[PDB]
Amino acid sequence: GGGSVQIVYKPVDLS
Amino acid sequence: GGGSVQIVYKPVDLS
Amino acid sequence: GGGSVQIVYKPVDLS
Amino acid sequence: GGGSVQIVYKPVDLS
Amino acid sequence: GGGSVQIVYKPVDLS
Amino acid sequence: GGGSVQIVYKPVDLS
Amino acid sequence: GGGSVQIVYKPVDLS
Amino acid sequence: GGGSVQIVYKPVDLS
Amino acid sequence: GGGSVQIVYKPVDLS
Amino acid sequence: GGGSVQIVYKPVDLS
Amino acid sequence: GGGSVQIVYKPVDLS
Amino acid sequence: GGGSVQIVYKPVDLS
Amino acid sequence: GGGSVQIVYKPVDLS
Amino acid sequence: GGGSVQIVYKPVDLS
Amino acid sequence: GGGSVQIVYKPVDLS
Amino acid sequence: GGGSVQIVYKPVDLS
Repeated sequence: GGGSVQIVYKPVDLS
Repeated sequence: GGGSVQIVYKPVDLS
Repeated sequence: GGGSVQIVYKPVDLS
Repeated sequence: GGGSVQIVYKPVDLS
Repeated sequence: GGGSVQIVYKPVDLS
Repeated sequence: GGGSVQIVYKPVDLS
Repeated sequence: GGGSVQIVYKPVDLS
Repeated sequence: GGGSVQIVYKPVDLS
Repeated sequence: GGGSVQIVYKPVDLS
Repeated sequence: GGGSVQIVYKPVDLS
Repeated sequence: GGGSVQIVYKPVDLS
Repeated sequence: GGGSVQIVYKPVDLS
Repeated sequence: GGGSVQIVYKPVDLS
Repeated sequence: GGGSVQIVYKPVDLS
Repeated sequence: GGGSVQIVYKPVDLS
Repeated sequence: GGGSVQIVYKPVDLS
């Protein structure tokens, strides 16, 4: 098994 | 198995 | 097997 | 097992 | 603008 | 604008 | 098990 | 601009 | 178990 | 501008 | 068990 | 500009 | 400029 | 236990 | 410029 | 200039 990449991406735009 | 990429992408737009 | 890409994409638009 | 990369990315834009 | 995800995925099988 | 996902996917099979 | 990299990344832009 | 994720993913399977 | 790298990265931009 | 994440991921599987 | 590296990185830009 | 994260990830599996 | 994080991650699994 | 490294890094840039 | 973090992480697993 | 942090991390697991 060649490993793992996990990404949680949650940009928030205000005003 | 050549590895793995997982992405959770949840942009939120407010006002 | 050449690995894997998994994406969950859930944009939310508010007000 | 080829290790693991985990990223939480939450940019915030204000005013 | 809720950001961007860009992915280049080029699996190679040899021999 | 709910962001953007862009993927370039080019698997190669040799020999 | 080849270890682990964990990143929490939260840039803040104000005014 | 809500930031950016860029990924280059090039798994190689040999012999 | 090949150890562990943990990073908290929170850059802040003012004025 | 909410920063940037760049990843180069190149697992190699041998014998 | 190969230990641990923990980093808290919080650069501040003013004026 | 909210900084930058760069990762080079190259797991190797042998025998 | 909000600084920089650079990581080179190369786990090696043998025998 | 292979020990521990902990780093708190907070550069502040003024004028 | 808010400084810099550079990490070279190379865990090795034997026998 | 906000300085620099450089880390070389090479844990070795045997028997």
